[PDB]
Amino acid sequence: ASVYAWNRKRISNCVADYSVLYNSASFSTFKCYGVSPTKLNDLCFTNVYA
Amino acid sequence: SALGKLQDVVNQNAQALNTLVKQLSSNFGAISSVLNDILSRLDKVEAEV
Repeated sequence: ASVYAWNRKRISNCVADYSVLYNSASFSTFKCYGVSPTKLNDLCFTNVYA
Repeated sequence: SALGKLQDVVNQNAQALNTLVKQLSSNFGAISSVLNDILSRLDKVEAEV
């Protein structure tokens, strides 16, 4: 979407490696807040929204 | 109610311990009151603060 009208995707009932993401040279920025980017593989969440 | 001196000495020590325990629920400006949250969420370089 255009940024005035951003999509939200519910992510649920699934497993996620984040190292495939944070190891990639593609990301010109990858901030995390209240969690470490490296630590995401050691945690669970009720849902995630992208 | 005549033994209020002794019962108050028991009450003041109980209230001092119960206050000391309830202060473990306080954040003090950290991300959580529970130390196993901080150590399970953050890298050591971040968690140390």
